[PDB]
Amino acid sequence: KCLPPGKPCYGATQKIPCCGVCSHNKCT
Repeated sequence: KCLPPGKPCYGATQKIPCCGVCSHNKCT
């Protein structure tokens, strides 16, 4: 499923779509 809110994304190097966007190393 999509990543939950608060997940630290690593820039754009990952095949996992975040529910929101990358905010200060996070995912909304």
